[PDB]
Amino acid sequence: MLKIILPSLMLLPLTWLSSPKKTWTNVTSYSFLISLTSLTLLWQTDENYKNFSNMFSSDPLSTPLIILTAWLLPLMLMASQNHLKKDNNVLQKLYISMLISLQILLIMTFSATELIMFYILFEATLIPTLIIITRWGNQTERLNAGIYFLFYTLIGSIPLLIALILIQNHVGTLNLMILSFTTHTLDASWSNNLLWLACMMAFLIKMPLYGVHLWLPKAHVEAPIAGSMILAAILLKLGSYGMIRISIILDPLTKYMAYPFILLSLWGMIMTSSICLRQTDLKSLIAYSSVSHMALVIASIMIQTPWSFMGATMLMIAHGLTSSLLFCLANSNYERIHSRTMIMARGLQMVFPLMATWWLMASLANLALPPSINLMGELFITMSLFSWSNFTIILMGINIIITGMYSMYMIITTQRGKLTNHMINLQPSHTRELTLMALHMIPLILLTTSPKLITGLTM
Amino acid sequence: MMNGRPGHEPLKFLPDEARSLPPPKLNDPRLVYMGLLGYCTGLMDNMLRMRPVMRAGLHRQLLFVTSFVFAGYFYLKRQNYLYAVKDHDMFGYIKLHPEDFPEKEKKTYAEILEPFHPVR
Amino acid sequence: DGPEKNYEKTLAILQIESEKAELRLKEQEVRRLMRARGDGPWYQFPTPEKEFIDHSPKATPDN
Amino acid sequence: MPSTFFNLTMAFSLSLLGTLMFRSHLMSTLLCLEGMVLSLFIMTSVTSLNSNSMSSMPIPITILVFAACEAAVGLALLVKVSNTYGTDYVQNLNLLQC
Amino acid sequence: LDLIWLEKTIPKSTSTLHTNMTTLTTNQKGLIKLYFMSFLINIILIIILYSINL
Amino acid sequence: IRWTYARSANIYPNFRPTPKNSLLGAVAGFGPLIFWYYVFKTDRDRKERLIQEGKLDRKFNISY
Amino acid sequence: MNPITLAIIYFTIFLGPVITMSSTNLMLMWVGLEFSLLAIIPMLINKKNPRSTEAATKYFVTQATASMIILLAIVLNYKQLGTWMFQQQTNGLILNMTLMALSMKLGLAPFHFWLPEVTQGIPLHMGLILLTWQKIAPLSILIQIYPLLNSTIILMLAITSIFMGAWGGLNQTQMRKIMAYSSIAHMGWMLAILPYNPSLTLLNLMIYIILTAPMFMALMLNNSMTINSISLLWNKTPAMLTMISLMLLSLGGLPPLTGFLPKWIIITELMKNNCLIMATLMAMMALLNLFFYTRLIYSTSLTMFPTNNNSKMMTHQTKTKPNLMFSTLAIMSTMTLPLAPQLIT
Amino acid sequence: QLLREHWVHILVPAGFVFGCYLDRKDDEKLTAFRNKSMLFQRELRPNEEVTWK
Amino acid sequence: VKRFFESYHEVPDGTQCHRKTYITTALGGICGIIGSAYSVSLNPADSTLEAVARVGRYTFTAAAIGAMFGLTTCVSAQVREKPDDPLNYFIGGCAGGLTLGARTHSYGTAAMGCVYMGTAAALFKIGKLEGWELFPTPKV
Ligand SMILES: CCCCCCCCCCCCCCCCCC(=O)OC[C@H](COP(=O)([O-])OCC[N+](C)(C)C)OC(=O)CCCCCCCCCCCCCCCCC
Ligand SMILES: CCCCCCCCCCCCCCCCCC(=O)OC[C@H](COP(=O)(O)OCCN)OC(=O)CCCCCCCCCCCCCCCCC
Ligand SMILES: CCCCCCCCCCCCCCCCCC(=O)OC[C@H](COP(=O)(O)OCCN)OC(=O)CCCCCCCCCCCCCCCCC
Repeated sequence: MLKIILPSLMLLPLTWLSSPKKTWTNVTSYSFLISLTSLTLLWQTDENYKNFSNMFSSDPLSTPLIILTAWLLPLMLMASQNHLKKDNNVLQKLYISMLISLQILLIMTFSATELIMFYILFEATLIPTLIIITRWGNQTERLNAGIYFLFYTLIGSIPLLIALILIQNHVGTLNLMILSFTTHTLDASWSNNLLWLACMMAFLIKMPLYGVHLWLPKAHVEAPIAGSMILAAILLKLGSYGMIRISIILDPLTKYMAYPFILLSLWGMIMTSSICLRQTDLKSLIAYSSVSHMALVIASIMIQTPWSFMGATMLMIAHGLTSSLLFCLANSNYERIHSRTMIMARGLQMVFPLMATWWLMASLANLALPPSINLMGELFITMSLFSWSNFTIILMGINIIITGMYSMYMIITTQRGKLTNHMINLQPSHTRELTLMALHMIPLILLTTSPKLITGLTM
Repeated sequence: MMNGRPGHEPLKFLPDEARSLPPPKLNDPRLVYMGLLGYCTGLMDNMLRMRPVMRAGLHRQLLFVTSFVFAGYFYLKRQNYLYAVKDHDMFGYIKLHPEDFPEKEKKTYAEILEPFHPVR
Repeated sequence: DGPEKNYEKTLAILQIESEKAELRLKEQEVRRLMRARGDGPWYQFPTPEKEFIDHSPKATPDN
Repeated sequence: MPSTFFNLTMAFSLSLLGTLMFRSHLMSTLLCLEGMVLSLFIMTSVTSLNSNSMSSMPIPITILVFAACEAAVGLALLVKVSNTYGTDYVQNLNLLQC
Repeated sequence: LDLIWLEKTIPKSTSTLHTNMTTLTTNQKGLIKLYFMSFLINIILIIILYSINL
Repeated sequence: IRWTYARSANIYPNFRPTPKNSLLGAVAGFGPLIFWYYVFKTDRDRKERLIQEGKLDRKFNISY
Repeated sequence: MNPITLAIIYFTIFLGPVITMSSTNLMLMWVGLEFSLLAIIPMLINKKNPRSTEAATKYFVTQATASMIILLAIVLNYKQLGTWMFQQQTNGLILNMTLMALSMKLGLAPFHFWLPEVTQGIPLHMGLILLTWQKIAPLSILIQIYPLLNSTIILMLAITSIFMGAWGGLNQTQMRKIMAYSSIAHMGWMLAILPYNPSLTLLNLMIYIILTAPMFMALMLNNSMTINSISLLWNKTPAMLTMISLMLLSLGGLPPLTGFLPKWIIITELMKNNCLIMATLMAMMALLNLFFYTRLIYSTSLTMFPTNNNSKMMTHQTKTKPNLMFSTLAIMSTMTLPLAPQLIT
Repeated sequence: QLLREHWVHILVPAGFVFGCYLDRKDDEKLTAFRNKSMLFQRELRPNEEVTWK
Repeated sequence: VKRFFESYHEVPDGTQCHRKTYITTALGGICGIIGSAYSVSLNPADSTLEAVARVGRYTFTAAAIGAMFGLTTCVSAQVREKPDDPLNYFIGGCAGGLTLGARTHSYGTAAMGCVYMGTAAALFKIGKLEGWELFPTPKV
């Protein structure tokens, strides 16, 4: 794991020592090489998990998240290159440093084998996202968005810290593999119910429920493109990863203690898809779509079926890729027009043909299309939920119908129709942003071609 | 909590029993990180005084790194002594009071009946 | 290298973590017993010193 | 001796109540402080004389020295307060609340 | 829901509670007579707590 | 711009709690949750009772 | 001033806590406390403004009353046992009076009301000297009587100090009052962990001191008094901003800054002693502390408040920042979390 | 120092080499149960020092 | 009064509702007296009559909160026959919060008091059920 962490650590001296005319080139190229290096722990021949160190470990669950983070860092650099062109060199290098530190801390978080170290790196990732959102956001409400994001996360995470220290004082180790082996059943008391709530609510805040979710649209609207990318593609999945990790020591009482959150997830995915239907902001629409998909992930992890876990992992990776792609496309239009109003730019398929192709493919990934890991994850989540109770299929069907409706509504209202001819400042395309869309979409095709990698722990 | 132990000479940084312990290898992550902190201290001092960040004050940066490594080495040796003597006192107390720390026999997974909770 | 290297490394890591957990529980029990009845090296609260008691004969015999 | 020590403890309690309950006069507060000091001196002297602790007999002299030092500092601060305002009123010195 | 009532329930109500409580806490005048009266009340409460718990 | 601002950032500054909207928010935020709670709870209790009494058989359900 | 009386006053300021922490007689601890108070008063009233006079008066009467209660406790102990130290079998009333009076010396709630008042209206270096150096001698006396303390009164004082400090720092806009309420909250944490581990309150005291020394140094550099005054720091000293933000986050207790370590280890020890309710409440109010720190960070670092015309002349001139003191303490107070087993003792 | 100028291109490769070295050092650090597992526990071969390095 | 607050728990819930209501009302009255003393010390009234009025108002408000809490908790334990259950204490704490809101004349204060005080009372019932040691003597 150190062979991946240390080059990413040395990215920062490269960033601060590179010439100002070569900084973006050097950091982007070496971060691509670091992702290529991070591809090496897919070499999983045996069923044994790759335990490199006494503190670092690999997993069929942790590996796709690490590879996605290492892949997404150069994509964030490419996306954030254009909107920092009229900026001080020190500020540009500081922004690149924030992105690189996010990548380092997230790789360490996913590869950490101890829950307390996972918590430390969890809040360590909480810091530079706040700095990015507040310092480089565009509108006034970035400060409110940062406050909401930070303190939703912290009020979630403090009972998680209390619960982790309780578990460490009880069993003596707080190591994931020792807990997984000598896990102990809980005697179903009110203290154990509160312990379950304390160790769940941090991750239930971090990936959005129907309740606490109000920080996500604010942060996504007010964040720059790299911040939206890192949030919607890694941090919600970080909450899901934490839930999958910590659910193993709560064996007997999850089967009744998970009831309110399953209902909250299903009805909330319906309501957030409805908001996507009647939403006037493109980034808000993508954010609420992310809430709906993560609600599906919450329901699968709560019902704790092998099909549910596999579908949860597939939906995690697929949703990260397609949400980053949608955010990048919306950011390209926003860099053209300097407004996120959805109804204002309408006939963009006329002037941007292949960007419209990327829009069409991104929306076909957003809805569940059967040659895609999106439909793979959503379909196996549906199968596990219907096994859990047959009446969940009604909520699933309503969610799928509204999902198709808001995705095709997005395509029709922002690409098709008569072109708003008054918008003179529609530059043709940047090879950079077309490359950005291609680097989002081609991994979706490859993971569709071989979905055994995205299958998680259970099979 | 360990200040009242027998043989505790007061305000002694490193007693002779610490001489029984292996010292840090002088290139271990604690001391390398201490040197890195000293280097970052020098760089931050240059940036705050509005000098070139690394081109200026090489003697200051050298003194910072050297002092951080020196103090970190001696403090690390003291902490190794403290942890070692804590483990020694704990093991001695265990050996002194065996009736309060029974060697509990665990049985195999063939007599214990763990309840099974199906996840239908 | 092969599956045996990762297998044995995992076994060594598990042994280290299990011994550390056992020692942490032992440390908790030892500290609790010592503070409950201070008889080991730890939690030795002080006491007025013997070496400042005057044992010389006094002006009054009844001392 | 226990009755007298109870009376001295109650005298200290009364002087403490006087110190805590202000009546418009920093000088009266300092007077209550020195009443507390006098009560402590009498308590220490009576205890040392009863226990024949001639080795601990310098303790009342030490507390008297440090008490007069603090009374000196309080009188100097009262002089500065009077130079600032001219009335020496604890309710008049109140402008640090904001 | 998402623009009125979840907002009114969790974050805005928490912020309103804490700003009301910080106004109530920092509503002090700079009168050391009042401060020492409060200190006397603290001493009385500590004495009563000792006499009750014992 | 005015339409977008009125639809987005003006609603909570111009929201006033009334008993009507309090009742509406309570029913719209809790009634579906309680309804689907009782639906799933009754269905799962019936399924668990059938499995425990043996009247429900999994014919070829191997992977759930 | 005058160098001779500067030497006398500063030596007595040093000598007070040294006598208190190195003396085994309660009387000599009390005369050390008296030394500290009487020596620090002329350093407080030095600018000879009405605010300085008021702050000196308030500080004097508060510390004099608290020291008189301390001396009452010492004399009552001497009456009961004949010794000059609370050995093991003293009266709980005597011990509770000692704790209450030392709490009023320290300045934690509900005895906290004078501390933002005194810290306001006093120059920044004297506020630093107060909020760091004056809190070691009463803490030394409290550590000396490590058992035989009332855990109930300790936990009540700790929880109310953390609550009131969080609320006060949330309300205040004056930087010195913000620092005073931060002091109240951190003293609440130290007092909370006091009866279970003296090492952890010593560690939290050291972390707090090395965290708020460079905060006061950075305030002292530009003589910044208010939130607006610290907000126009991007024009005055733009290199300060990252260290200011990191130290404010470390005071908030965010991982992976080393200010997370004292709260983390105190919560760990309280879990070991089964005080989950107190630990949870303390952690939530620490989140409130982090909120007012983060508002400060928004003002000074992550946004750029408007500046005025004369800051051009300020940029024309040259400055001076203390070597070996600011940068060293800032680095050791931000990036020393992986040395946590070495820091705990 | 014959090439000079853009010297910074060895920083990330140096970090990668050092990371591989640290992984090798951790493998040498663990070293327990070299052939002591119940699963493999094979003979040491006529010409072989250790099973894995 | 330590034996008084222990005599609160000498009988199980749903028994001696009058005794439990009286004990909780006394506890609330003590808390209101302490709070009123702090209020009239820190923020003085314009005259002694207003000070006495504020003390009486605060004491009666806290006594009403305690009385309604104890009464509703014991009534719930009576009407559904399971005393060791935290939902009775949650209902009672919500009733106490509603009493607070009625005294303060604010439905928002009523709702927030209901939620917070019900959570606190349920946590207290769980603590008394499963032996949570508030203010523990140092052991480790
Ligand atoms: C962001 C989400 C916030 C809301 C949900 C948070 C979780 C809700 C349920 C858990 C209770 C509250 C958190 C407790 C954390 C520790 C849990 C734990 O260790 O439990 C086992 C412990 C019990 O320890 P135990 O299990 O060792 O008990 C001994 C048991 N025997 C004897 C059988 C071995 O639970 C507690 O101690 C709970 C005490 C809580 C006291 C503080 C409550 C504060 C207020 C509650 C809400 C706080 C968050 C919201 C703040 C406001 C936000 C707007
Ligand atoms: C793992 C975590 C990932 C997280 C995100 C990572 C992003 C960065 C990625 C960097 C590169 C990693 C690539 C990972 C995928 C590799 C795909 C691959 O080569 O898979 C192997 C597969 C043959 O392997 P095999 O064992 O036969 O497959 C399983 C059979 N039991 O090979 C093949 O089958 C050949 C594949 C290449 C040949 C071209 C395929 C063209 C497919 C056209 C599809 C058209 C329809 C698309 C419809 C889309 C609708 C939305
Ligand atoms: C359905 C699910 C239910 C379960 C989950 C419940 C919990 C969900 C998570 C918590 C809720 C979100 C909290 C964070 C967001 C709210 C805070 C906020 O944004 O406050 C803003 C406001 C200041 O506004 P400002 O921007 O300064 O003003 C305009 C320009 N000056 O700020 C203020 O006015 C003051 C803000 C104070 C700081 C708030 C955050 C800290 C909260 C501490 C909690 C303490 C708990 C214990 C309390 C005592 C015991 C009851």
